Amino acid sequence: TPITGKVTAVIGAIVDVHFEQSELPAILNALEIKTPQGKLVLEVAQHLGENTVRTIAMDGTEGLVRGEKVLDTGGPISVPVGRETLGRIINVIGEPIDERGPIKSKLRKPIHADPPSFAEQSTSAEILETGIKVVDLLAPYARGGKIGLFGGAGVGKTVFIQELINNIAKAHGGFSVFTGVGERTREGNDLYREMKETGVINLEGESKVALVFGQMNEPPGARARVALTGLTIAEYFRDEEGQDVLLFIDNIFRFTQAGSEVSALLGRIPSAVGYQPTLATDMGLLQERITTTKKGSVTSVQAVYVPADDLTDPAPATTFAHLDATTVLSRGISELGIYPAVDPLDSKSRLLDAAVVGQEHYDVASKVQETLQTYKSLQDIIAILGMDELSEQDKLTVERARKIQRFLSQPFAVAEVFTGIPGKLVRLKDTVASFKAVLEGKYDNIPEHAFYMVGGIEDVVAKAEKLAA
Amino acid sequence: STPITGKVTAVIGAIVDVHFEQSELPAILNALEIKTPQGKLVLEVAQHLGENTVRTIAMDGTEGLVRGEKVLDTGGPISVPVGRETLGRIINVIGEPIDERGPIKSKLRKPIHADPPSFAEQSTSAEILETGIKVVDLLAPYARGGKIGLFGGAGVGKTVFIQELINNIAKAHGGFSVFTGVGERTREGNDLYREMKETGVINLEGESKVALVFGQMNEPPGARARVALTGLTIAEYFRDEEGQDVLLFIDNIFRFTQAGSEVSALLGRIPSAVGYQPTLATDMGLLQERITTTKKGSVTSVQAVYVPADDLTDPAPATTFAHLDATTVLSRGISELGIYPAVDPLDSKSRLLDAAVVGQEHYDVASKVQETLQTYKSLQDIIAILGMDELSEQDKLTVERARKIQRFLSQPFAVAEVFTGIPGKLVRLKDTVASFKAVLEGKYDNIPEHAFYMVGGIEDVVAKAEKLAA
Amino acid sequence: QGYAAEISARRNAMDNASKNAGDMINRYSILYNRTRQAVITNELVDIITGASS
Amino acid sequence: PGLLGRVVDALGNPIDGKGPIDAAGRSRAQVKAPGILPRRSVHEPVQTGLKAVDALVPIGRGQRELIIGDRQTGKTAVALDTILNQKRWNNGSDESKKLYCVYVAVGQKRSTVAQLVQTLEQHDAMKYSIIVAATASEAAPLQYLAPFTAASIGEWFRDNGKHALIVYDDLSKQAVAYRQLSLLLRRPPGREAYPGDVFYLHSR
Amino acid sequence: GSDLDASTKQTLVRGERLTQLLKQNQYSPLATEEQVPLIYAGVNGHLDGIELSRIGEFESSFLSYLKSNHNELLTEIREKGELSKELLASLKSATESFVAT
Repeated sequence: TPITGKVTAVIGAIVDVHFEQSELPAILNALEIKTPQGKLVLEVAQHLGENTVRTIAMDGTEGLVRGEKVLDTGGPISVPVGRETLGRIINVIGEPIDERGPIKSKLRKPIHADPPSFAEQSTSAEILETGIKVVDLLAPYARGGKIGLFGGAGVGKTVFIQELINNIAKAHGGFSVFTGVGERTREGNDLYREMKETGVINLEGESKVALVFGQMNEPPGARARVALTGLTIAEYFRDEEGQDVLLFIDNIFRFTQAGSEVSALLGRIPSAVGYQPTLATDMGLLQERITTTKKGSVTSVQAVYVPADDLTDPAPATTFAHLDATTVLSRGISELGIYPAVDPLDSKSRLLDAAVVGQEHYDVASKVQETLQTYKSLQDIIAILGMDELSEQDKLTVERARKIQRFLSQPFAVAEVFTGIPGKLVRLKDTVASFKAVLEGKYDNIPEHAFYMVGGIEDVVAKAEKLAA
Repeated sequence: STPITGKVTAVIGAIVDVHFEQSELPAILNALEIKTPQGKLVLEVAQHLGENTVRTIAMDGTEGLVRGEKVLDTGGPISVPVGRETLGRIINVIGEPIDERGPIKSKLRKPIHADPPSFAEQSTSAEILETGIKVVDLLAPYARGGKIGLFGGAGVGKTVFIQELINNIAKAHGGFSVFTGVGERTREGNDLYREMKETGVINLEGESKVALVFGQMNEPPGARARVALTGLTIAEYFRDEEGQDVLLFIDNIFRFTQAGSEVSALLGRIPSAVGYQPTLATDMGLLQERITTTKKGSVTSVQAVYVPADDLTDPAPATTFAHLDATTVLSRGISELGIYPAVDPLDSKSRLLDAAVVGQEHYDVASKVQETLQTYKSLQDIIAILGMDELSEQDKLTVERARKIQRFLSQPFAVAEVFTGIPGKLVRLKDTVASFKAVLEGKYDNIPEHAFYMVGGIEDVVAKAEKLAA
Repeated sequence: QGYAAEISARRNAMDNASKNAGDMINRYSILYNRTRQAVITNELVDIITGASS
Repeated sequence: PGLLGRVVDALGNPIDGKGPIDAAGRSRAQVKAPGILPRRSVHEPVQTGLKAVDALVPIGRGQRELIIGDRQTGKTAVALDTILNQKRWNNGSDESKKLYCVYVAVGQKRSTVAQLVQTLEQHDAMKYSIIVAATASEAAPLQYLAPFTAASIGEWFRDNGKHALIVYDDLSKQAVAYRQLSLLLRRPPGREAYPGDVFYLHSR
Repeated sequence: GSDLDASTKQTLVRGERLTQLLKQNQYSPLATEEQVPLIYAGVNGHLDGIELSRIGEFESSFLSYLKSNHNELLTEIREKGELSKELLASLKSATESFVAT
């Protein structure tokens, strides 16, 4: 309903309204303050009573007079959804920023949506292939699986997500949703250009990819509801349309950080170190809003930034609950000259427990993990003295484990340029074969340079030819 | 005097506040009773918030409390009953049975608050306690009127030791003991009950040489704290009025510090060092001082302590560590290695161990033992990298004696039939000095390490040498 | 000759061990330094959170 | 006995959408723990079917044995392995060895729970399993109330002369949940921002 | 990379087999009747001779050998819960016969 108000205060970027009549809105309703600038959309988070609410600000609060009108839309901020959301870029107020005008829609929906219940559940967990070696072996993707990557940008957080799109999105077909939660401006423009160049999106033709991008000059309340805006679009596809979809998310640390900034202001006492008290409920909603239904099925890949590389920090910890597979990428490994930078000892998938990836694949991956863990154990002794001041058996073990570490480097294919080595696309089926041979000593007799930046089995042979000459 | 009515205003947790009348004023430390369907809830008044408004910590559960419900005032402290009719039975924090022998009843009552004795009263240790456990006897001798303290990790044998002391020493010695359980497990209370009835320390057709006040951990934090005080006063009645030298037991005193820290925050006091209460020192000092030897009675406390994550440089054990004359380090490793007790004698500091308290002979044997052991510990680094096989002959004979000593610290237990399978053995002090004296002289230097495995005195080592031969 | 090259080699090996071991010493100094700063920081926040309510 | 083969939320009502509870009584979330007088020392083996677990650290009934180790290393999988092994005895005519398990899931995504319940039905053992769940999307009080109503459902089995096992996964997220409500009801913090009366909840 | 004598290496050698004996994969529990034999083989040193890599071959094959032949023996350990002098001698003959692998 229409509810007039005036802006009593603007304390931080958590404005307080004082309504001029006895009608009052519910919590999570949306309000607009009229200025010759545009609008500011703010969203009720508390009622502090005496007809004074406190509202989250999705627009910077510059130039706000006290005693200035506000109006009530009468519900939560409404995005536009449809199959005419494709080829588009959507911000957070449901308005384009790629300027193709008014976003054609049949239903406009509230950004908050009550999560899918535990009666709509697909039991699916079928293998989907990444086309990256490390990933196929250590933590192969799944139809129901949720993957997350942690640690700070090494190879570039974004860039990894680009390879994933290059490989998985041209062989999964159908719809894909990208939601970038307070992601850097320049990077979105480069991707938009690439999709049209590679004929995925076209604004003159079809668009089987849809897009949501925010901006990291936007205020904290806004960057927090970039995530929800994409998520509304995703549900529409999964359910109403019933299509199987992807999701990619980069950077979802930024959701948590945006929440932590507003947490203080609202009138909350936060948790230790600084993070929000509502972290568990809120993280719960997002990851139960991406939960498979018995219509379509989805697979998600999420990027998390750590400002210390400490996954025991409270925000990376809560992520872990909602993940059944991970592919941690560590800064250390990038610095050493290994791309990709996957840590191999902090990898997991749910299907890697048993013969859920087949017995042969499980034997090869089980032994790989053992060899590298021994290599990590003998790291001190190697540093302190060396390997010839160890036992003869051990010396082989160390040398074998040194070929494995190097072997894992696969050249990127939409970042071939950046690595500087022409990309290798190494199959799930091939990765099992290549790794089998290497464990039995069949390529462990030729240089540690014939393992430096190689793909499958064939390439190892070919880098020997080079070195010889 | 005449009952004082206060009406409840805010039930926040353990903290529950009451609103007494004017023109009749409560005092700190009184006991409020609140009519309830679960007994009568006892409230320790702990603050006045002004205008006769108290903030109290509960001594019983704070669930199903009725808003605006009438609160009487006894007019004084929480008063238990005391007697020789506290022998046997298991009491709780408010002076009510758990073992259901009917109300503990007597001709006297006393309060659970007492101001510590003055300098003038004081009296000094000048007596010898016999433990009957060798590692302890030689290498960290406990002495009568002690303030002995059993620091160790999580369940490394703390309970196991305490149960043996009570089995032997409580019955042997003529005075009383009160064993106090402050917020211990419901498993542990039952094991402790059953075990002291079989060993004959408790006879329910008669008088006992132990009493029990078993508190429970499922009580609000305020209540856990003052389970310890409740046990102590029954010993004070003995100590003082009946003039008996009490061999006191408490389990585990860490629980008193912890219990107190949870209501510290809530009372409005801001946290201090390592998340512990800033009222750490003054609450420790009051507990420890009351438990000091005096002319009216000598008190010989054995207090269990839990060391958090095996870090003793934490302030709460560290505070407690000073007051405790005869410290014990019970190392986790040594429990596992098969040596009961797991006493580490190089880190047990005794204030009752010296060239006159146990005398020059005792002190000397035990100094030689400590050094020999210290060689073995120091030489581990040398052994680790360089190897044992380029080690000296002279070092190896010294090390062989130490290794023999190390498995001679092992003695069996009569309260462990689940953990040990060999009945206990009680070893005199005089005997310990001679048998270890034998080892250094090299009478045991060609007789296996394992022939000192779970033996008692000297005679037992020598026979056990024959057992391995056949 | 064999023995002399062996005791000599051992001396060199053990010298090279001190250079490497020092580098490990200096690294664990920085580890100790980072750790101290976090312990102090986190303790403050908790006291503050207590004062604030 | 209606709760056998039901997923139930924190209030003890279906969410999986099976038929309604055919109950014999009602009970309460917080009732005080059996004292030292209604206690009797442990005497009854419990078997995991992993040789290390049994051999080195044997489990028994009325014991509380704490499975500790970093998140998601197959922590659910250690706990599921015990549940699966107690099937052999459960099936027959000996009453001393029986399982009527309550699995507690706090903080987890529905997708995860959904994989478990299917693994049990295949392995033939959702016959006697009850899942008390409070997913993470669902507020902090319901998350918190979830272990505690799980216990009450056990005290009934335990009372009647039946044997059951309760997995409390995970009590670290229980403290966290309790933290959210307490700090927004502005109650002073214990240690690490977790209110100091957390211990009382866990021990009772 | 310490030099190790024979007394030290009896321990290290005995241990490595035991460690491997402990070893388990995910999702394969077994009943008590059939963990009582396996533990006898490790503790009473039947694996000391058996090569470290094939302890896992042996664990599985030993279990198939007993299921055919000594299934009477296993039922007795299950029903009575204790191994008698007769059960101990029988168990010891069984390990022995299969100690080649």
